[PDB]
Amino acid sequence: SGIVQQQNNLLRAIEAQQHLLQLTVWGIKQLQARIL
Amino acid sequence: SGIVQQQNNLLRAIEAQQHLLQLTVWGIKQLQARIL
Amino acid sequence: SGIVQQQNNLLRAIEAQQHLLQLTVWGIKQLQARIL
Amino acid sequence: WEEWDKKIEEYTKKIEELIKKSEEQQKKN
Amino acid sequence: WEEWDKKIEEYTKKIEELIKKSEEQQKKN
Amino acid sequence: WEEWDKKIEEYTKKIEELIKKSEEQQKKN
Repeated sequence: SGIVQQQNNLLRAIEAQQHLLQLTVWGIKQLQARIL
Repeated sequence: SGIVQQQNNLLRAIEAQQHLLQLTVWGIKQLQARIL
Repeated sequence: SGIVQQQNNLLRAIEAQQHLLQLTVWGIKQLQARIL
Repeated sequence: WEEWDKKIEEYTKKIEELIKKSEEQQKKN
Repeated sequence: WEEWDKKIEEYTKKIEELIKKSEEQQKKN
Repeated sequence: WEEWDKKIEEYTKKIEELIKKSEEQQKKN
């Protein structure tokens, strides 16, 4: 559905990658705290 | 090469960031398993 | 401000996600080194 | 960590689906 | 690790703001 | 962990190149 649909496609991909990113941050903080 | 080329540019950046994201997930899982 | 503005919006989001990604890489490397 | 595993899997499949969808939209353009 | 915490927070708020901004631009389009 | 290091470096340079490329395309637009 054109360039406009592809822009919504990419925004949704970025938003979901951000959820993944915050999960990886959470995990790193959990582990750092246990080690240090 | 216009808006269409820039959309392919951004999709490729997102896709490669996803490969990085899955590598960081792998590392966190490796470490969590060893600690816990 | 149209499709062109939305493309700059998304490029900036990707770039900032990349900074986050490199911070999560740094943390994983710090932790791996201490454990192993 | 259980909820972490479930959300990682949830968002990974969501992102993979969005990337495929975008690839199909890109080849059309 | 202190600087890691500060940059994580800095870039997280920058990304969140960019995603909101893009969502408002998308609904217009 | 060796392969992890090599792929991290591979995809980091790929992403950096794509972001620069996109920045040059954006200033044109």
